[PDB]
Amino acid sequence: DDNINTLWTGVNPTTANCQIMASSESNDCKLILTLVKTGALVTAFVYVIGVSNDFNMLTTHKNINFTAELFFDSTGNLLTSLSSLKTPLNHKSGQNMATGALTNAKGFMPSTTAYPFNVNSREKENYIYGTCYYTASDHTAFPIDISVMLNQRALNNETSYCIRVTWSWNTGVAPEVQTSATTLVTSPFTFYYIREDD
Amino acid sequence: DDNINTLWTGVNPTTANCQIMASSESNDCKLILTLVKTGALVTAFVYVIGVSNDFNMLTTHKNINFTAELFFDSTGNLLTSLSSLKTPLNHKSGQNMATGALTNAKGFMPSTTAYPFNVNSREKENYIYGTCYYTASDHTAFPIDISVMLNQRALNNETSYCIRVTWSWNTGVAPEVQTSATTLVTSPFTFYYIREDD
Amino acid sequence: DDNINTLWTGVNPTTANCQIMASSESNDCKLILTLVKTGALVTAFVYVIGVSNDFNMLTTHKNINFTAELFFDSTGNLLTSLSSLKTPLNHKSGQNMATGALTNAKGFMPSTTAYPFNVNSREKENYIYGTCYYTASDHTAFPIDISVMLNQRALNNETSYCIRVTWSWNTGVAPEVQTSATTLVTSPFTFYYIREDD
Amino acid sequence: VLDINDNEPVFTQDVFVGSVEELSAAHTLVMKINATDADEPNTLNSKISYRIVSLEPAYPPVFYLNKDTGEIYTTSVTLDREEHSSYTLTVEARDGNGEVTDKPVKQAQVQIRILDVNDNIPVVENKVLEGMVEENQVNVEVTRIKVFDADEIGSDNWLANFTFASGNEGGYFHIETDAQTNEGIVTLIKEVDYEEMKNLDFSVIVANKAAFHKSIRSKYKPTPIPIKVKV
Amino acid sequence: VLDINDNEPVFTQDVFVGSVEELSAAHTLVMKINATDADEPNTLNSKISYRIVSLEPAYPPVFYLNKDTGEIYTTSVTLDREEHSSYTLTVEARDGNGEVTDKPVKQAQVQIRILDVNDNIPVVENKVLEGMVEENQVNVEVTRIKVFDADEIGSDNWLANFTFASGNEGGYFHIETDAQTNEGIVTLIKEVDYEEMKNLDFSVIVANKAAFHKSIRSKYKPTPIPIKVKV
Repeated sequence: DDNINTLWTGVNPTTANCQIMASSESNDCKLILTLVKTGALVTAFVYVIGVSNDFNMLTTHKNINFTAELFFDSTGNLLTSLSSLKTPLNHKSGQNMATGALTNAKGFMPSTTAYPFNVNSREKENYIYGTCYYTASDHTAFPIDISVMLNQRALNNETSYCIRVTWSWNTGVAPEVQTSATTLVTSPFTFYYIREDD
Repeated sequence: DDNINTLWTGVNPTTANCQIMASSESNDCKLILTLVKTGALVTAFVYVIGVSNDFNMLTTHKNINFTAELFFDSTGNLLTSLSSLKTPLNHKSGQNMATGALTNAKGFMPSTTAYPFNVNSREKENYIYGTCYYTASDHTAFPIDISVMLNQRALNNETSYCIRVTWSWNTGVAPEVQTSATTLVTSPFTFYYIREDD
Repeated sequence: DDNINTLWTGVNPTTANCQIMASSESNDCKLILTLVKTGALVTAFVYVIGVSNDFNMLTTHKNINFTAELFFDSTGNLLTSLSSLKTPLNHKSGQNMATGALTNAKGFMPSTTAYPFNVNSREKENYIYGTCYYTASDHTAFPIDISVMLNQRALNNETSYCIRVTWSWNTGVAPEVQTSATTLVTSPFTFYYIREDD
Repeated sequence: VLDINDNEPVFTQDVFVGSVEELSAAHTLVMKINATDADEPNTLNSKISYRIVSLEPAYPPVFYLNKDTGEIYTTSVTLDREEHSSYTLTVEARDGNGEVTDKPVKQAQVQIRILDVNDNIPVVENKVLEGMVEENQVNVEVTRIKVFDADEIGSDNWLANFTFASGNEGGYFHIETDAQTNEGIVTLIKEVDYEEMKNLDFSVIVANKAAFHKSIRSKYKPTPIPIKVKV
Repeated sequence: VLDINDNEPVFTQDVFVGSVEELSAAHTLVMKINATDADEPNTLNSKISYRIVSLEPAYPPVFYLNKDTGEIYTTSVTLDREEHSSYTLTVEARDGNGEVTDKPVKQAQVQIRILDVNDNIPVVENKVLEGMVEENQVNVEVTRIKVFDADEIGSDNWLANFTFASGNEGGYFHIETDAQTNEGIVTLIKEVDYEEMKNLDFSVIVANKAAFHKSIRSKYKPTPIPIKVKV
């Protein structure tokens, strides 16, 4: 089965499943994530879609920095109370999340051998960088710097794997104005990491 | 079979299979495209090879903008009369296109749920950006901006999926001169999208 | 088996397996490489970890240019005496290299049809470019330009496939000073190529 | 009366005018060259084979004429208005089935103006800038910023919109832009005692009055211009 | 006669000269240091253990000497000619099986010049530029553009090639380049009535006479220099 090789948020969820900003009292954006087992790597495919007006208002400022925390247990299941994404990942059922349990969720995780916790001599291996874009309302692409950070922190003894994705820009002008700000949609971003054993 | 996971133009076709420029009366370049089903994503792998002298003459100018249209029917088969690529895609048979029909060609398409047609509130999700390069005759890499555009247009009721790839540069000097212009070969470009169901 | 789809150096080898600089009398760095068969492509995943003090001293200069040569025989097995990496690749066994022989190693190679040897009319197809980063000791990312070069040279009649990866930067300041230089770790880099038949 | 090559394809008008915009993509329609047949339709004389004779700025093969319909397009060579503001295209439509001989046939004239887009960032020419104020000074235009935009002098792609990056918190100054020269005329609205021996240091961000285009937005990184005003 | 350590490895010549090019990749051959044995070959004295003693510009470990063959290479630390134009390498080849004692052995001298490549873009030093013309004025050199390239003064990587971005459509001016100072000497070929009160505004793109290198081509974005000539 090629459905169990993918762990992902759904395609266009009917409601917002992520709470990026702590100022938001509920979920304020749609987070689209996709993890695909590529041999010994994971092809990780992530972008966000803004939902709440405060979240979509971000395009009107010039210095934006928002991050998504994904904390995972010892089995690979998402810790929803601590993570930015408040809806657990699942396998592939068409364009939708599956409904059952997770079959070898631990294989999707960033490996601790490649990415250790709290090893200062091996600090630099946990960092992944890249760039996505934001298409403006006049079809202008604004590059957004992405920093991906693997297995840095355990907030408790429960957290075993950590993925931090941080979008940020420092542009010259704001991408939009208050009247033209419609939705914050980032272009998709793809990165890889060495995955943990099954 | 791992051959049916790939939909692609052949490797180095014996003749030009694409007509990028409308000024050309026949096919003027070789278009190399490869679509690989990666779980719920498609790893799309595209670049062009110039054939005609007018097409290869493009490297001598500073403001170049050429695009490839790929229109696909409801089943995923290429509409050759409307598309830039005039030879339909097929599965993998060594370094060559297969000869039979297409087995689940619809699974390779950019999904309409992720990429809808004519939804202005969801306009920004159809855009994918990136960069390829052109190695000059003195082994200088000139970055070429690529914009990929998914499911924008149906030229008739027949077209169900659309992929537009646009290469463009605005450099300071031309990459070549008239004597040194040999061939327009772009470095390969890889992008992903959420694929349509089978 | 999904283990045989990956050809790779191990994760964090216990000793240095690569001799990048010719001035080094022994292996001076850890080279991490991963080749994954992605349909008709290979997802190639490479970065280096500095080991020797002379190698880690490179971060204190502003103009750095080091390269890794990978030469492969007619069957795909690494020629260790000629290559930078002195330990042959193998399949996946957890976080470690496998111990047996290689099952269809030739399928991982850069294809000669797409990437020919000594064809001047088709010179530009052998070049692949990109960018990785070096996280500084103060968590500053310094972009490193990468040039990947496929099937250029046969040093003898034995070499059938060649992969050259070259890291290089020309920064304004050195990333580190002599006291702050700890380890040269590059961020991972991912590129694709059309693979040779099995 | 047969459809022999006995007459000419009658044009609509001799000096055609049309327009297309700077930095347009390939295969963008510029005009449809209107012409008619003085013989019967659906004949060889109805086959009006339009034919470009001379680009007068001939060097780049920018425009493409569709010989079947007369539609004029733009090729993959992208227009840059700041090197060729206008194109003259001596076209010459020919009847018959395409016989290219020295039988003289009607020549039209096609004049194409290219419409400028704001694909250039204004640049501050001077690098040291300084002003002087005394007691009870108001409505003083002490310094003018010289900017240089390349987008069609007189247009909103060319006028400079100035804004204060920092330093004008009390509302001391207010910048007006001259349109005859595109100058950075500052003014003075608040009076400062020169015996206070203070400073009125500030900086300006310069941009065009119209918004920038596709390719230079997201690359526009404005560095402030440190104008120093000694008191 | 045995192969005891009784003599010295005879060199070819004392002050060696060679050359290597700027921005070369790692492990590029610079020379092969020629030396011979005064004892029998295939012995311990035939083991000519070449040994660098002193880089005189010692700070970057740029060159690598192969102690078996005497071949001198370039390390992963890339040469930049504009900070060290030449290197002096006091080498000292030693016979025997590598015994490093205070027995004095022959010292050679290796002088290495680095060959400049055009890895620097010329920059226009002045920022406001202006010229003046009157009636019947021709062959006037009214303004000179000061440029500044860093690539080996006197070379074609350093001379400036000027070209007109815009404004010189009638063929008014023609720029010649001085080689003694690398100046932008313009000239005047067309006569303009000053009582016409017109303008001769134009702009210049500056570049080196030789083509740019690998790393600064595709990053060379020339902004025109708005030279204003009042009539």
